Amino acid sequence: CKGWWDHYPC
Amino acid sequence: SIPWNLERITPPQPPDGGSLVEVYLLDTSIQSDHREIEGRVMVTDFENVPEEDGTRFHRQASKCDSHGTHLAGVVSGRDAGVAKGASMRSLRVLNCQGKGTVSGTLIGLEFIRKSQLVQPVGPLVVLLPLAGGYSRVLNAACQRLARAGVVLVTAAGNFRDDACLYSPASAPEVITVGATNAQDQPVTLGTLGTNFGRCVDLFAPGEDIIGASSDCSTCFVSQSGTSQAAAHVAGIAAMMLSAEPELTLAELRQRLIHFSAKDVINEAWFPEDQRVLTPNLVAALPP
Amino acid sequence: TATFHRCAKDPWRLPGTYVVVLKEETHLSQSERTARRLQAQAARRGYLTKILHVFHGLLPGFLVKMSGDLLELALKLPHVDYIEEDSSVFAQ
Repeated sequence: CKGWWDHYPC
Repeated sequence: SIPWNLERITPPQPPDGGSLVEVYLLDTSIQSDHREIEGRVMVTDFENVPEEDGTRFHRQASKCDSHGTHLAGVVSGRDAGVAKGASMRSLRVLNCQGKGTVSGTLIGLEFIRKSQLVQPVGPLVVLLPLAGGYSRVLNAACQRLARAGVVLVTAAGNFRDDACLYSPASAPEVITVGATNAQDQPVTLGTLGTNFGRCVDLFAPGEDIIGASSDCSTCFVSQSGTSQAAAHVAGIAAMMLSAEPELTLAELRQRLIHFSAKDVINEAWFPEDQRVLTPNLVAALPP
Repeated sequence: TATFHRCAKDPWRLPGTYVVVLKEETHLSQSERTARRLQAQAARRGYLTKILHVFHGLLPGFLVKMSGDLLELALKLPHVDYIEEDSSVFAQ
């Protein structure tokens, strides 16, 4: 996973 | 690390999977220049949507594109997609509030068949991440497109109810997909959650799914729903059809069941009489 | 034998627009003629109609904006299989 990111989290 | 859902569909990362298949998406508008899907999604000229509710509605692209952009990413996204080689074509049948009509969806399904007849390519997969009440005409149009050789995948519906009361979920020829979470249990969505019953073919990851966010060209956000689950199955079907392009619809359905993880869902979540009717299958890629 | 159908979820119905579905092998020329015949019969009763789309390729038929008062008349048109009132679909 839950969330929001300004780039690919993984 | 990898998103939980992509690990879940991997038997216990193909870089160009599904390249022989074209996936049509009937949904909201999409942010076609988002880095996750740029070049992989072709925006058709098709648009048939109802007016938004409320006379002071503000049509902001980032909000209008949210649903469709995320689902295009789940299917073919560069970083977080299932079938990274699959081409997509988008049709707009849902407005900025995610609402459409049966008639607009019918005209969209006809546009897909017309496009195919004019310029045929490889096997086609049609993703319908939407639902309305039981519709004789929508089920009929879906049955005719499936009989014409096109593979259709739809969301089971997010009403914690029998999928047979909704369309296109209730069409037998369409692959109908319910949603499961990281614990392989049926997804809860507010006071409702995934649909179930004999009209559901299988389940797939549908909670906290990382995918393209239309807030910015490199942004990602987690979303939940049977739309996300159906997008996983459209991706897996694109991969299976690209590996074995001569598969008929019946054979593809057999492959999806065969490679699914079995008996991992706790049937106690479903109402008592629906436990024997709901297939205990969670989709997965072949090894 | 032609029947009328409308959404069981009453708040999801979209009255005033109907999908007229013709029999399986009905040709596009026959669909267009049937739509024009409906507009003419409706006009004789004082009603306006608008043909929004003529279907061909999967299901023959047409999408018409008209008063539901004309449904008894429309179900008697040549080649009609069934008529369905339009209804909403939602992102899942």
